[PDB]
Amino acid sequence: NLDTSIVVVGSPDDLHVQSVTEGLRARGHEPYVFDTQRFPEEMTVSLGEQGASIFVDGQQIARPAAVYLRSLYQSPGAYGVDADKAMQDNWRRTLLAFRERSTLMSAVLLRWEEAGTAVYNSPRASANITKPFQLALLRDAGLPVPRSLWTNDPEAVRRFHAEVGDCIYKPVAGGARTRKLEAKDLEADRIERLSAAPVCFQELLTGDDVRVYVIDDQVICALRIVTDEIDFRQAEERIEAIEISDEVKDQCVRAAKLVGLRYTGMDIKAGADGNYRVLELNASAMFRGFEGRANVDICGPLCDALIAQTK
Amino acid sequence: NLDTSIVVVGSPDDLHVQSVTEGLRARGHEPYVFDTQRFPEEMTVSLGEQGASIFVDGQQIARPAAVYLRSLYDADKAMQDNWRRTLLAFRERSTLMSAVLLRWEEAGTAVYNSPRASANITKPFQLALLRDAGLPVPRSLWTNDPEAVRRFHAEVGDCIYKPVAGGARTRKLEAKDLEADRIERLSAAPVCFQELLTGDDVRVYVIDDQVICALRIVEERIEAIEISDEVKDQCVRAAKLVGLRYTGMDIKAGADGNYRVLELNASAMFRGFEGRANVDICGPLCDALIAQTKR
Amino acid sequence: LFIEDLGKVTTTLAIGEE
Ligand SMILES: Nc1ncnc2c1ncn2[C@@H]1O[C@H](COP(=O)(O)OP(=O)(O)O)[C@@H](O)[C@H]1O
Ligand SMILES: [Mg+2]
Ligand SMILES: [Mg+2]
Repeated sequence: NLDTSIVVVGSPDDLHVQSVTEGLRARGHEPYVFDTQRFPEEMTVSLGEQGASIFVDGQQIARPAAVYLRSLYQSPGAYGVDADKAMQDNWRRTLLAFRERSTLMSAVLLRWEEAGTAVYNSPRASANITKPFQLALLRDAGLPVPRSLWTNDPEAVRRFHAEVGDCIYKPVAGGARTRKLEAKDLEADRIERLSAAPVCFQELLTGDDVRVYVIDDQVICALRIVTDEIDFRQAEERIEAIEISDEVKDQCVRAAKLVGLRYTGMDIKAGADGNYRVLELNASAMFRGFEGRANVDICGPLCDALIAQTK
Repeated sequence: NLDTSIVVVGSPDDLHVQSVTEGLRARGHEPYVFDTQRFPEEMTVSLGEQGASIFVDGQQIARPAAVYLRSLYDADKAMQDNWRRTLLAFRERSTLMSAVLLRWEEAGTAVYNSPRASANITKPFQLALLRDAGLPVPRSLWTNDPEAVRRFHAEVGDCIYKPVAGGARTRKLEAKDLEADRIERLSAAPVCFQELLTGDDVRVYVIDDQVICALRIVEERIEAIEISDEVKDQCVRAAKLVGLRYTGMDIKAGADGNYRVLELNASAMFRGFEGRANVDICGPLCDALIAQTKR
Repeated sequence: LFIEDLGKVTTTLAIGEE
């Protein structure tokens, strides 16, 4: 007897899953929490040849009205996954198990989207999310992005640096903090380490990192993140809701539509000239710390957008 | 200086890349061989923010006319030491490569089997996509629920089990397998059950909305079997649903002489098929790759 | 790796919002 009009895909220990279950319970809708992490051992999934033939723990779930996709946990290296001991035992069968799970849950989510479920960030957007492709998709569509160079060739790095000036490097797909390109990094000894993996070099923008939240083609807020460095022993972070011009808004909405996102926390940043460049759009953006430090409500609009799909 | 009008993504050590290259070479079009197995340690690619700024080994390769995608992707020393890092490193490489491909596709390149198809290709969703669009598919059940498979058998009759994905011989579900002890093995080992079809395993190749051939795989001996225009229509439809440009499909016939689509493949092999039934697969493929250079 | 801190678990939430 469970209602599956709103499904929150994710583990119930994810603070953001909890936050949405609560934003939803307090508006009336109990949600169905779909934890893939317990698929083989503690969950039942059965799929029939018909896209409507979907049975989770015995109950049929043909078409939720809306899904909030926090994470499918496809990789053992994913955020909310403790797979360390299993990977230290056999990295091969664990990878196999995660791919085995992935194809089934992906099939569930794709069947749902086919049926008309409003998936708040459908996994199909993965293709447009690839950053070296995402930034070009935005650039050639008229949004400004940093002067970039994804590469494994040190000479390309040297010439891009001589073209641009101060530069940062950061991961191609993600997983580490961006850091200033220092002169030590251009010495042969370490710049030749690009043969192990490419990295992303970009023009060092000096302005303000602004996080813009977009839900269903509307900007919820725009939070300016400032690093307070008056005291070097307690460097803190001040986050402030700010007004952005309508031009900037419409550009963020366009970008969200280009990549294929419904709920997106995108990061932009201004150059020396005080004008924003798009840095990245996130497919399962977090919001809790921003809400807290900036005194805004992001979870509320998301829950309302989810509930508006049942109507 | 190279042509880069037609790009073959794959290793030179691969027989298919070889056939396709040799066949292309013969036809007059020398291709480029993006041997992405060399990517980090040997070759170099550089991407700029402008989709055209794609530089492989120093030579700009924006917008090829057509791409044949075969393959894109030793680690035990590294994963047993740091698996999180090694997985992340491989993700960095694959991200750069997948991008090159996606950039080409956005710019106009007819990629023969674009990676975007992977979404539509996930089988427990692929067969639902085929069915829900009116195509004949076998009754199927993906499950880890033993009660579900007991009723699926009871409803469809004798049936088979094929792996959830990948490679293992299709086997017949026998009554001995339905006992508590034997059936409970799927409590954590999901496989795909399907109504047992009795007709011939027939493989059909589709390129640009046209069937090329069909061979009854009956030492195994496979031979060409012409089929109705109806099933051909159904085949090209299925390939246009999944979003493939060159596909090698498996279809099987029921007892009533009607065919059911079993599976389309992201990049099907053809060397061990055109050398056992005497038809030409690589030829029409190269013809299509060249034909795009006029669009 | 050039960015030596990729696989450092210091999971690090640098990949959280992905
Ligand atoms: N070109 C750039 N110039 C200056 N700062 C940058 C640049 N790119 C990224 N950053 C800074 O690094 C942080 C992370 O960048 P981002 O592109 O969001 O990477 P990720 O999504 O992997 O964390 C951002 O908050 C931004 O402040
Ligand atoms: Mg970011
Ligand atoms: Mg990110």
